[PDB]
Order: sequence, then C-alpha cells, then structure tokens
Amino acid sequence: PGGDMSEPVTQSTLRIVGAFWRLDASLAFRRHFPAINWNGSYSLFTSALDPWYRENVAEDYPELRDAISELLQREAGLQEIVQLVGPDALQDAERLVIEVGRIIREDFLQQNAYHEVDAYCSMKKAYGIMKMILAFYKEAEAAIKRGVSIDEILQLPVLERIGRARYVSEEEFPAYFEEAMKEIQGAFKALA
Amino acid sequence: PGGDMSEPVTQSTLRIVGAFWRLDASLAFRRHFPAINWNGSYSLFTSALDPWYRENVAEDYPELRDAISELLQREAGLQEIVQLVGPDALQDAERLVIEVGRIIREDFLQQNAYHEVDAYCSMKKAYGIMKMILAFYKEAEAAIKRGVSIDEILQLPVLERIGRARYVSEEEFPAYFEEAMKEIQGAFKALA
Amino acid sequence: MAVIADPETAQGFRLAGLEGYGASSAEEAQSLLETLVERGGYALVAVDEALLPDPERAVERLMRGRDLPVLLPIAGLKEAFQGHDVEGYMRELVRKTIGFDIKL
Amino acid sequence: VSPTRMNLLQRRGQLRLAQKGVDLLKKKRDALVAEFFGLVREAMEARKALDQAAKEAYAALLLAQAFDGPEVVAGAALGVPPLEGVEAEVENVWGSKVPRLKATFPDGALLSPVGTPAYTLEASRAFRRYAEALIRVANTETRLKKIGEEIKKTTRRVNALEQVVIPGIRAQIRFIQQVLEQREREDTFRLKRIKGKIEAREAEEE
Amino acid sequence: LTVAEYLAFEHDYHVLVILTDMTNYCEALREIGAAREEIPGRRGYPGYMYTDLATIYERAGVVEGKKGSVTQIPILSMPDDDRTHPIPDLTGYITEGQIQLSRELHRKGIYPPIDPLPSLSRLMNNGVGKGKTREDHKQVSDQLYSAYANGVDIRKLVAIIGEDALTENDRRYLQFADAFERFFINQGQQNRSIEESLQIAWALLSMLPQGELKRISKDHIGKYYGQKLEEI
Repeated sequence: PGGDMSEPVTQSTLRIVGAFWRLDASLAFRRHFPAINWNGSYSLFTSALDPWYRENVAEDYPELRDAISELLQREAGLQEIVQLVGPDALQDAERLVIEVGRIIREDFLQQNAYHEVDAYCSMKKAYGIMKMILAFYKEAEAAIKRGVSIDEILQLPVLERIGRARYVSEEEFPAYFEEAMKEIQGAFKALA
Repeated sequence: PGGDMSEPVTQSTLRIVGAFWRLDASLAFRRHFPAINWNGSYSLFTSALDPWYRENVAEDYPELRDAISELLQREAGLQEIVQLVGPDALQDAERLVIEVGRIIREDFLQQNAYHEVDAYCSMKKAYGIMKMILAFYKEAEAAIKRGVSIDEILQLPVLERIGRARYVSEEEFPAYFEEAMKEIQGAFKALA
Repeated sequence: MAVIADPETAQGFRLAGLEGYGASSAEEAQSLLETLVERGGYALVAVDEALLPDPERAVERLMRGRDLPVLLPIAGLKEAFQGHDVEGYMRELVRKTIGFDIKL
Repeated sequence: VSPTRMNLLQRRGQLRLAQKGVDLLKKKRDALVAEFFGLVREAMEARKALDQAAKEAYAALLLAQAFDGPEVVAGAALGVPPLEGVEAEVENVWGSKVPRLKATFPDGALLSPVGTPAYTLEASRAFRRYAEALIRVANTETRLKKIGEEIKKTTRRVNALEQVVIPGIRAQIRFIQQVLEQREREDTFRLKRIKGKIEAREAEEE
Repeated sequence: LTVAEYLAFEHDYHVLVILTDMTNYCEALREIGAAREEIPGRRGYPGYMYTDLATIYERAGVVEGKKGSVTQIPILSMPDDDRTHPIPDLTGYITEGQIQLSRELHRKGIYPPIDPLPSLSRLMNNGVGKGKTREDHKQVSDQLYSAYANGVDIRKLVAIIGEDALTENDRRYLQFADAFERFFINQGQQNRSIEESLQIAWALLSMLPQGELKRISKDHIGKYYGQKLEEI
C-alpha cells in the first residue's frame, strides 16, 4: 500500500523467496521497463546455476555477468559524487564508467514487452549483447588511458549499433553480433 | 541507542542533573584521558561553589578557572583555521594561544589514573598548575609584543617544568610551585 | 598586447616590439583601459599601481564573460629602483583570493 | 512529503550522502589549499624576478636616453613593428580553463633592428626580458586567482551543505518520525479498544 | 492565579505572575491524561491540552471599573528548540505574543539572550506612546527592528560574497548590528529604566545617518538624535 516495501506482506515474502525483483516507480514514470530496481533486487540462485550456464550458454558467461554487475556497482558508487558535483566534474575514467552504465541500462537492461522482437530474448543473444558492451568498455578504457577524449568516444556510430542491437531478430542476431564486434575493433583502431 | 542524545531518557536526565560530564570516544582515541569533552560538558554548581573556593583554596580561584575556560574556548575557536592552514601559518598571537591550549590539555586536563601520584590531585595542586600556566601565558604574550618570536618561547625549559607538575607528589608540590613561579618569571626577563 | 605607463617608459615597450601608451593620471588610465578593452585581440594589458591599484576592478564589466585579456599591476618607476614590499602584496593578494590575510 | 517508513529510510540515506559529500568537499578544499600555498610561493618568486627585470630594464633605458638622443631611440623603436609576440592558450586547472601566455620571442620578425645608438640593442634585449618576466608573472597569477576562486566555490558549497541542506533533511526526518510514532500510538489505542470489547463480550455473554 | 485574581480584583494590586516552566506542567498533564485511557494528541499530549492551557492563560487581564491587573509571563523550554512542538505551539495560539531566547546570542556570551526578530508583543501598540512611557517609543522600536533586521540579513549575505564587496551602508549596518548585540541586548544584571533603554537605543541609532531613519519622524530625530554611545 502506497508503494511502502516495509509493509508486513512484502517483508514476510522477503524472508522466504529465493529471488526478489523489486520494481521502481521512478523508472516506470520515465517509461524505463521492466523497471527493475537493480540496487534493491537480488537472487540466491546465481551460484547454483553456474554449471548450467557454462555447459549451455558459454564457458565464460558467469565472468561476463559478474563484470556487468561490477560495472553497475561502480556506477552506483559514482552516482553519489555525480549528484553532488555533476557528471562533468568527474575524471575521464569515471565519466566513462557513468556512460557505460547508461549504455547498460538503456541497451541491455531495458526490454519492451510489446515490441515484436524485443519481447523475448534468448540467453545467447543476451550473452552477445553483454560481450559487445564489455568489449566496447575495454577498448574505451584503453583509448582513454592514452589521451583520447571521451566526448568523441560517445559519438561513435557503434554506440548506436549497440543501442539498437536489442531490436535484432534471433536468427539474424549472430551476423549482427559479428559485424558489431568487427566495428567495435575497427572504430577504436581508428582513434589513433 | 547509537550515542544519539535526543533519546527521551537523556533529555529527561539533563533537565534535572546539575552537571554533565560528556565522555567522548574521539578523545580516548587520541589517548587523552580522562576522555571528557570539555566543549560539551557543563556544570550548574560553579556559582554556588564559588564562596567555598574563595574561602578554602584561593580568593583568586574563580577568576583563574574562568581564564582557563576562556583560553580553551579561544583554542576551540581557531580549529577551523588550523584545519584549513597549518599552525605555522598562524600569527604569533594565534600560535601562542594554540600552544597554550596544548599545554593546558596535556598538562592540566590529562590525568593518569594508574600513576602513583597523578591518580589524585587536590584543589591546591590544580590551582598551582593553573597559576603556572596562566603566568606563562601572560609572560609569553608580553614577550610577543616585545618582538620575541614564538619558537624561542617554545624552547624554554619552563615548558618541561609545567609538564612535570602533574607527577610531583602532594607534599612536595608547594616548593615546586614557588620555584616554578620564580623561574617562569626569570626565564622571560632574560629572553631577548 | 599593451602596457600603459608613464611616457618615459612607454617607449621601451615598443622598443622591445610591444606597444605602449603614455599616461599621466588615473582617469587617463581608466579611459585608456576601457578604450583598449572594447575591442578584442589583446592577450595582455598592464597598468602600474601608481595610477591604478586594481586594473581588473576598472573593466570587470567587460571581462566577466570574455576574460581572455590578462591584466596585471606592475611597480611604479620610482618604486622600481627603490623597491617595494612584496610581503604586503602577498597578503593583499591572499585577501583578494582566499581572503584570510593570515599567513607568515 | 508523505510520511512512510520507506520514505524515512530514503531521507536518512540522503542525510548520509550529504554528510559524505561534505567530507569529500573538505578533502578537495584541503588539496586546493595545498596547491594554492605552493602557487603563492611560485608567484612571489615570479614577482621578485619581475622587480629585478624592471630595474635592469629601466636603468638601461635611463642611461641610453641620456647618452643618445631620445629622438634617435624613438625612431629606432618606430622602425620595429608592434607585432603580436605572444599567444594565449587555455591551460586546464582543476576542471577550468586559464590562458597561458606563450611568447614566441619573434626576434627574427622584428624588422629593422639596426640602430646608431650604442646601448639601445642591449635595452631591446633587456626590455624583452622584462616582457618575459611580465608574461611569467601573469601566467602564475592567473592560475593563483583561479585556484583562489575554486577554493571560494568549494567553501561556498561546504557552507551551503552544512547550513541549508543537512538541517532541512534532519527536520524532515524528525517530522516523519513524529508522524510514524503518532500512527503507532493510534494503533495501540485501537488494539486496546478491541481487547476491551473482546473481554466484555466473553465475560458478559460468552 | 487564584491568589493573583484575589489580590488584583479585591485589593487593586497590580500583580505579575511568573510560571517558571510550563513544559513540566504539560508533562504532568500528559501523565494525568494518559493515566485515564484517553485518546492521545499530537505527541501523546491530551487532545484537550489547548483548553487546559487556556483556562490558565486567560485568567490574566484587566477588568472595566477596577484598578487592579493580572499580568502573566509563562516560561517554557522548547524541546530540541523546535517551536512547532505542541507545548510552544499551543502556548502561542493562546498568548499575546512571545519572547524567544536565542541560542546563538547565548553562545556569543550575551545575557539576556533575547532575539528580537522572532519576538513580538501583540498588545504593544496600545500600551506605549505619549502619557504611557513617552512619545517616540513606537517609532524608535520600529526603527530598531528594521535596522537590526537589515544588519542581520546583510551579515548573512556577507558569508557568500565577502566583506570587501559591500557598500558603505551595509558596513554601517553591520557595525550597528554588532553594537546593538553588544550593548542593547547584552546588559547583564543591570536594572535599566525605560529612559535609559531609550537613551541607549538612540545612541545606537546615531551610528546610522539621519536619512536612513525612515521609521522615525524628523521631530523625534531633532529632539533625540546625536548622542554618543561613548557615554556610559
């Protein structure tokens, strides 16, 4: 009642369920869906499902998932400073963390339930999107470590490619993923 | 609960008690014992006890106690300046009150509960210690306006004499006190 | 790039390849600096303390959005040879910047 | 704001964030003050060098203008074009841009430097050293003033957080706590009434 | 108050009643009410606390055709200095103004630490002037309030833009505020006559130019302006 998560039913359910998917009113207001509050959510099944992920999705899938979670935790830590001094007062590495977190939220976490393609996502498609995002972040951190301005990294068209990778059909996705990986390598090769 | 004095028990207690001895963990962390925060502490009995002090220890005693309290307040008023810039950037007048506050703390306020003679202090011994401290402060304030810089004053042996006043026994204190008063008077006369 | 000063020293600046004005009074200096600032293209302008204590307080109404022209107070001609206190200058600059005017 | 336990926890988290921001800003201010105090020594050294250059320039100028006619030296200076000898490039200082004056020292671009006076050419080098000292002092002083204004902004932010923000959040926390305690007291009253009714029914008509 | 009413309205006494701590009275009232299973009010205090306090406060006053009077000065300690607390809030709804002590002034060593800015006497306008204290009282009080408020808000502005950027008038108002706090508010155990207090007020006002005294008419400025604070 009133969105108060401290109410008896929510607290009672908190003590017995294995996964807790907390929805956020602020995310729903800005039409960010599924509107899961990442900070308030958790799952207790992550460790037990790792062998299945290795056998069925990819051997390094848990490492990619942990990398994404670590990036989100770092972005959440930096947001406290951002809300104090603004995003432009950060260094280039921290600003890159902020922008990669925004990319993760808008291009990976977001999912349109009423879209003809984005409604369903396979495990391998999600793995490919995560791999593209992490490769882009690694290339961007390498470029930033040698003086490349962040303001021009964000203008690369591969950013839009990753952003629109959501709306690619399942059978067309592997070719799109290969092309996106090649473009990720090439664009950061071009930046000196 | 967590040191929050706003608790109704603490508010009810402070309405009826005549003294509050604020014990502080920060002072104990700095190895200042007893860890009594003189800024937050207070006593409502001083005015009623003043005639007893004038009759039994010294007619001057209330004035000395107020002078020492005022020196402590002046030292506390400089904390933000000393936080912003080092003590060496202070004027000689401000550096003098900082050093005198240090002397007051480490030689009057601190007391070793396990020491053989320092565990107990009579009113007259404490009065003599404040006499020595205030006489030294007045002599140093005169020397400052005589053009004497701070760091020759800080090297005087009277510093160590006042520092050792705590550990002299009760029956030996009067002679030590008169000798210290004489040599504090002498040490500043010979100073350039 | 300009320096305004007394005429006997205004020659040296154009003698070094720079350009300089000869000024005689504080009002002349103020008119000179407004008549220099209204137009852009000047990296540095200098006026001595003798006829202007605060060069920036004379044109702040124009530099507050386009502060590219750097301004600097310099010593007077008599004060040049006889010297002047830089400790006092340091303390007044501290007063203008941090404001405490408390240092040694 | 609607008083709820979740909202109370949100306000308390905001208070914690504000306190941590105050601490972070104070550390930033300490770093800025250390930089400022190094830069003030650099500025005093630059100012002393400027004083020395001013002496060595105007002493030479006075001698040259007496040994040689002022008209000859004036014409020699007028043969030199008033060119743009320096460039202003914006150096970055703590997230802000300040112009650094880079003097090209265009000795080859000063056309027609030859002159009949005996010590004018030395005065030209002396006055160019004077201009170099000028640009050095200006370069140090612009950075010094920018650091000073950064310290001012940081102190303004610290004061605002310590005076307006934190007490306000504390007041909202107190208000929400009072409302929640009021609701608890009303619930206790209702439960007492319910227990009284149960006892009355049981003990009078079972 | 029964004794006060008896004295005032049966023997023509002018009675001043001082109630030392109404906070303790309100705690006792909360005890008594909660002992009787009543529905609690804003912070556990009984819902009828306003009426109970009114039955005490409303007994002061003056009666037509009688020479006596009853004047009340309730004293209460605002918990955690919160004036919206039920005790001061309900007291303010009944009383004719309030005198608020300032913790900042007390911290600065001023006694009595009365803050004039949040203080008010509602019945002041009908009790001062010619034939009561003296004519220029009201205008002097208004000018003092205006000048002190200006000094306080200028002082607040100084913390942002610094002291070097203020005009001469702002500096003069800062001097007035400092001298006001040090001499008018700070009086220790002195028993000052109303004439002495007006003299000190006029000496403080003399630190401001005559043209700044918009509240005071020029007749009173001619009569009283121009006295030095140097006189003790």
